[PDB]
Amino acid sequence: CPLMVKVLDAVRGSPAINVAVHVFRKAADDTWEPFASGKTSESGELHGLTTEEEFVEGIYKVEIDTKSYWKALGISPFHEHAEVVFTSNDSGPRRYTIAALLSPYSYSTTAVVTN
Amino acid sequence: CPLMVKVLDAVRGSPAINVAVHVFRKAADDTWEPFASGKTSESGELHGLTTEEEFVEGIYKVEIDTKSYWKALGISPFHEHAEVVFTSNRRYTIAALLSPYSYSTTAVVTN
Amino acid sequence: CPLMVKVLDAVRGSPAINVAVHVFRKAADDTWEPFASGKTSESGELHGLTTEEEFVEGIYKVEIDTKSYWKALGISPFHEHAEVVFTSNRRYTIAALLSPYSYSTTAVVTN
Amino acid sequence: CPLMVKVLDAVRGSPAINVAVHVFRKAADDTWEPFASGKTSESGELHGLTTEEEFVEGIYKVEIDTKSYWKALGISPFHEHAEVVFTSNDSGPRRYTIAALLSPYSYSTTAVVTN
Ligand SMILES: O=C(O)c1cc(-c2ccc(F)cc2F)ccc1O
Ligand SMILES: O=C(O)c1cc(-c2ccc(F)cc2F)ccc1O
Ligand SMILES: O=C(O)c1cc(-c2ccc(F)cc2F)ccc1O
Repeated sequence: CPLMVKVLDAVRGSPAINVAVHVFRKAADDTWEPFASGKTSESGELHGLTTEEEFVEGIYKVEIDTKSYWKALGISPFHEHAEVVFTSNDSGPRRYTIAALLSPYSYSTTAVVTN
Repeated sequence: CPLMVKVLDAVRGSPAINVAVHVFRKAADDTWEPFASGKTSESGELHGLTTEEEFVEGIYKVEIDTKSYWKALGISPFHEHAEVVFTSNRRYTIAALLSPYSYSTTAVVTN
Repeated sequence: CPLMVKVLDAVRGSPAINVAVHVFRKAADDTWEPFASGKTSESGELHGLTTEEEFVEGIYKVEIDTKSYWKALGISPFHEHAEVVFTSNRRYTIAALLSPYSYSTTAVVTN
Repeated sequence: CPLMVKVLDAVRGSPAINVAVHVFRKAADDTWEPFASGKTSESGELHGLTTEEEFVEGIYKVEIDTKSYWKALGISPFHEHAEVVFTSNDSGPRRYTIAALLSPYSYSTTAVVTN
């Protein structure tokens, strides 16, 4: 699988468990087409979103539902969600890990792109 | 004004200068309507995006055009942009820290 | 002055207020000699740590007392402090963003 | 092993490979005693630093040699290194992952403490 998503919690120092993640791909008319979704495991990781076959070059949006994560913990968050938007490229390395570190009023996201 | 945007370059340790920023507000038909736009100054700050009268309650999206920033500096980054989405109901400062394959964003909300 | 320290609270989305900061400078016998100290104001800023005359070349350590900050707010954090170590040879702004189990730190260096 | 260290590179979007990591523990006289060391693998991770037997409660410093990492890539860095200082606690969870995301003038560090 060429796309993995991992989410961590900076308040409790733990994986962010059961976080909904929605992936979209930009359609030719510039709207966002649903592409894949899931929820992070107990390790904070979401595997198996897609296959090499279906992960063609294009612009993708990964939406991490941070607001519902914080509310389910009883914590008031700022953002509606975390959005990661990128163009995949076949010339570059094969595997994309999208990682997000969450705080209630802040988040960081990084791409680890490897083979 | 009630909404300010600050952008820093983590590779250079400098303000991110000339960064375009587009603000959208979700419309009654839940599409993104253009709201305001501008670009950061030499301090990395974007002031005067809006007014207290116009910054009404709603769901806002601050799009920071990071890809155009890095490309103007001769670099091919990972992200298309950095999108900060929040509901407003007060001064908001939206801060972002940029690296070619990473960004961090924080909200500082005061009165 | 040539050295300023800014601290933000990522849980609250606010300046980190009353944060103690101790600056050290490596001595000729490579131990850490105390250099200056202070604490952040209501803006989360610490101005006036030193002067251009006293901020000579050297290896500096800015210790931000994050543990005491979180504990004063009733919270048990992970880190003892946040230590920023750098060589100087110009205004340095040392910025830190704090969560109970995480911190980020950036250097903004200008003239 | 109760202590793992992982390092990522935010400029290239990759693991930070071959980064020297030194761990110290505070001695009774308040000096830092060498405790363990290694270099990150090709996955950016450093396993096997210590055992449960030797990782007693105490104050530990993890020093990540970021400056040598950036210089070996030909990139001018700001910090001498990244320091993570914490008190381990036996009552809390069993495993400590110390993770650091590196940029030349910035770094982030987080603790993932699990079982
Ligand atoms: O920007 C981010 O998402 C980020 C991520 C990490 C991180 C990455 C991978 C991992 F297994 C653990 C981490 F803490 C550490 C710091 C950080 O800022
Ligand atoms: O999330 C962010 O936007 C962020 C911002 C800063 C930062 C903000 C303002 C400033 F003058 C200097 C900084 F390093 C530092 C770290 C960081 O993560
Ligand atoms: O590394 C940091 O210290 C850092 C700092 C900021 C930040 C700095 C200054 C400010 F006025 C607001 C901020 F969110 C935002 C993100 C960040 O990582």
